[PDB]
Amino acid sequence: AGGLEHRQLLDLAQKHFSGLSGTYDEDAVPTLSPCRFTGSQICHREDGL
Amino acid sequence: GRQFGHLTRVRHVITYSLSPFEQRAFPHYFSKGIPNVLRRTRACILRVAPPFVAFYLVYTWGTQEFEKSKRKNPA
Repeated sequence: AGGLEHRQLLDLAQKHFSGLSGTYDEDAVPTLSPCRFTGSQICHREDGL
Repeated sequence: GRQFGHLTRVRHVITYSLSPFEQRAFPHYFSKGIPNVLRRTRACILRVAPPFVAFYLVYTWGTQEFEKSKRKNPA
């Protein structure tokens, strides 16, 4: 973001980020599972504060 | 009277709690409940039972005597 043409940014990406791993990753993708929300309570009692 | 926030001093104690709609109100009611009742009665029976057994023996003897003390003898 700033004073820069998008053409320039794409040229540099294809130059310096071409060595990245391809689209396939040998079947080991992180798939975020849903996260259970729990109605609950935690109290850290510290009367010195 | 006494209020919350003026009772006593506590430090370094953490309490974890779960909502009552997230857990069961009768969890292992018979699985863990009965063995706990056995432990509780076992632990106190020797302190409670003897005096009430002692009462039972006096109660049966006293009535047994009275119930027949007014029977007649040949003399």
